[PDB]
Amino acid sequence: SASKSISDISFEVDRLAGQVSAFETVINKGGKVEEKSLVNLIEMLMNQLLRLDAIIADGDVKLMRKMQVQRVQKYVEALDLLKVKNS
Repeated sequence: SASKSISDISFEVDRLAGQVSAFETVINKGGKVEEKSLVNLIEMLMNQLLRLDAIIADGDVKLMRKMQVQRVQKYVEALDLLKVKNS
């Protein structure tokens, strides 16, 4: 069922978010981490996002691409404002 799949994704993303927080703590304490550990984590999160989208869209790749382009805008817009604000 799509319901249980979404639940599992929720659980897994909670786990990955816990790992992100921990890495943020390492950095805040003065520590050095390898970029590939962070790139790997990004990939793990992206995999969950794609599984979720495939469920939401019932596999329709056009809807999936559309949902992704839509959700990204919020962040791209805030980052654009920051670049122009320029401090």
